[PDB]
Amino acid sequence: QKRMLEDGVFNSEKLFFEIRQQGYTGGKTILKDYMKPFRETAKKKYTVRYETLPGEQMQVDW
DNA sequence: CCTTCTGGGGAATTTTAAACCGGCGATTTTGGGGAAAAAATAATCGGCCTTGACAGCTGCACAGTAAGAGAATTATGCAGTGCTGCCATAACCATGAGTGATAACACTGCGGCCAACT
Ligand SMILES: [Mg+2]
Repeated sequence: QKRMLEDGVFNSEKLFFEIRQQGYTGGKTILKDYMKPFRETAKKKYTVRYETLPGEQMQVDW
């Protein structure tokens, strides 16, 4: 967590290689699963559609 | 002309079939304890499938509001000086109490002297 939140490392291979020296012996799946929430949420592509009521909304832009 | 046979009906009795209720023998069910197996849940493992990024980099422009940095100005608090009055302290004498001092013995610290090694 310190690595992710202060060094900005999100490479599962790098973190796995680091902690393996510390003593970890398991696989990378648990690491990826634990680290997934910290990763940034990629923007969606689905786009909701809305139909405003008559004489109820207007939009402005430059 | 008469006698005997037979048939119907009411009353008494007997037997067998049916239904209920109780008693007796058997299985079931509930509870607790111990063992074994199944399944559920969580964690860990390997690997496949798919796609994002890496391609010079990001600083600036405008919009509005607010903050702040520097300089000038103003307000105020401290300080300085003079004169007068009041309170504190200090100076002396007396008496009591505490501590520094003095005597004596014992233990320890420091300086002078002797010897051993390089
Ligand atoms: Mg716009």
